[PDB]
Parts: sequence; C-alpha cells; structure tokens
Amino acid sequence: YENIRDTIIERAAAMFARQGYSETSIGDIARACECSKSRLYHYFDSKEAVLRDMLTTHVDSLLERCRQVLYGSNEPKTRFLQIVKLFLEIYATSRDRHVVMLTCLDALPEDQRKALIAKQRELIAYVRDALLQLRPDMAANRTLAHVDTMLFFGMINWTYTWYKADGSVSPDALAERTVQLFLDGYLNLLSA
Amino acid sequence: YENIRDTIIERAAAMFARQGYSETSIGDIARACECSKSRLYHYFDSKEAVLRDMLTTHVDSLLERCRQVLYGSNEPKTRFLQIVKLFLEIYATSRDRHVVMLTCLDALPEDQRKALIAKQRELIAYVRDALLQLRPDMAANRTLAHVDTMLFFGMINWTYTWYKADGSVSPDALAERTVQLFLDGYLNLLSA
Repeated sequence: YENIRDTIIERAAAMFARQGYSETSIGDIARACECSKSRLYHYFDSKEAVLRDMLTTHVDSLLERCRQVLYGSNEPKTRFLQIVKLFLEIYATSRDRHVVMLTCLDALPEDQRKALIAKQRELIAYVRDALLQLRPDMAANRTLAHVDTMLFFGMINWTYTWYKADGSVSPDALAERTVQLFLDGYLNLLSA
Repeated sequence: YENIRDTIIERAAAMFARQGYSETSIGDIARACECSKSRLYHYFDSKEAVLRDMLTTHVDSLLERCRQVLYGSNEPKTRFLQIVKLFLEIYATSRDRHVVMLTCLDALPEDQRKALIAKQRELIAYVRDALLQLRPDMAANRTLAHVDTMLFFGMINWTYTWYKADGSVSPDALAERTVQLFLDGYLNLLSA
C-alpha cells in the first residue's frame, strides 16, 4: 500500500534527523503516524528496514538526477554548476532524508551498509570526474583529485548544520556562490 | 585525581566517537577503563558531566590556541593559513574529542549546550574576521560573509568523515591545499 508506506518513511525520517536513529524507537514511529505498533510491520520488517528503504530510495534518486544533468549540457563548467544546484535543491526539498543519508548510514548492518556506501562512491565519482573535466591537466594525480573532491563535498554536505533553505540566500544563490568560491577563489570574488 | 580522570575522558571520547553518545552507557565506560561502575562517580556526576567536560576543555583549548595564532603573525594571509593548519593539527592529535565536538553537542541539556554553542560562535568569529582581513571590501555584506565562512568550515569540519591524518597527505599539506583552493580557486591551482 504505497500511501501509508510513505507516511511511515516521512515521519521516521523526521525523527531520525532530530534525535537520531538509536534515540527513535518503533513505538515512537507507531504513534507519530497516530497508529498502533502492529500496523508498521504490515509494511516493514524492522526499524533497520525503514532506514534501509529511505536511504536507498534517496541515494537512488540523487544518482538518477545526476545522470540526467550529466547527459544534458555540453559544457563542463555548466554541468558542474548544475550538479551543485541539484544537491542543494534536494536539501531544500528533502532535508530530513538528506540529513539521514549524511548521518545515519552506520546504524545499518554490513552488507546493506556497503551496498549504500557503494552508491555514495558513485555519486562522489560523478563530482570528481566533472571537476577533472574542468582541469584535465590534474587527472594524473589521483590522490589530490580525491582530496579536492572531498574538500568540495565538505562545503556542501556541512550545510545541514547551519543553512536554512527558506532564508535570505536561496538554494540556487548558495550553489552559485559555492561554485564561484571553489572554482575561482575567495580572493577573486566580486564584491557588491 | 588528575590521572585516572583523563583515562575516563580519553576512553569515553573514543566510544562516543565510534557508536555515539546514546549508544554508549556508563557501564560501557566503567569496563573500558577496566573498572567498576562506582569509581566513575568519584570524578563525574553523570554521563552528561563526562561529555560536558571533554567538550568544554576541547573548545577552550582550540580558542586559546587560535588567539596565540591571531596575536602572532603580522600578515593576514599567514594568520589565516596558520589557523587552518591549527585546526587540522588538532584533528591529527585529538580526533576523538574533535569528532565528539562536531557531533555530540545535542546530547547535552540547554544551558550548557548554549554556553558551548557560544564558544563555537567565538571560534567561527575568529575565522570570519580573518577572512574579512583578506577582503575588507567584503565586510559590508554580513549575510554573505557568514555564508563564505560556513562554506569554509564545511571543507575542514567534514574531514572527519574521509581524511586519515597518517596517510599520504599530511595535516599541513591538507591545510595548504584547503587554503590554496578556498582563496585562489580550483581553476588556478598549479598542477604538478
């Protein structure tokens, strides 16, 4: 039943993202959907199943949307900026599930953790490769290519701790700023 | 007793940083110091007291060391690079307590959370102000000054998720790279 399913997922995501996974019980979820503990197991076998599903659909979505961006523009600089705007858009729309991705992966077992870690590596690879399309002269040094990519991810992944998507600075404005800073540097940024 | 005190703190920091705060019990700590649950309360009143103390001494240390850096060099570009090298040095030496700062603040009540949040704001202020000493022309826009500062923090604070301080790239090398990228941009970075 694809309606009540997503309410559980929706309501669980919110709790896992405030108090966290170990803090949130199956009972907590049951009564957040204003429901009995029984009716949850009609859709999910475990608390881990709820988590595994929301993480899976979320990274799967991010990967597909990245691909559409990749397969769209001709120009490397445009594709890169579009990828960053996508990630921040997904924050603006899907903050809870985003935070849970960035925060809750360890709560899982080993096989599914690593299936999801594999998907996160795909996503990282897309960004790394798009950066090296801007600087093909830098592709020879894989060590520093990984460093530069992960420093970039830090800028955007840390946003959940401080950034409010309904504030003065829009997701698109933040993305443009992030790219101008990362590509061209704080010291060359035009001052209004 | 200032000897056994720090073992508790040391051993607790390690557990809070792997499995987390709610996951780690007072019993877990008692037996990590290969000890009875009684002897912990000789030094600490609560699990929260253990946490509050390690967070307090850690942010207090970071603040003092930042000040020594600030009061040292004449040149803004040097002071900024020295601040980043300091933060990454503290990761190389104090990873566990660092992760716990970046990760566990919410496990606390309200008054002490906000005393510590206030100290984190001081630290952020040091970095913001040092950036605006590089670009005084940008100090007029406080909104974007906060955005640029927090994007910077993301690069360095996200390191706990991916960076190994005993690897190919040293803490000082990572700091130099982070600063070159942030100040001068990915597109102007010299390629070996």
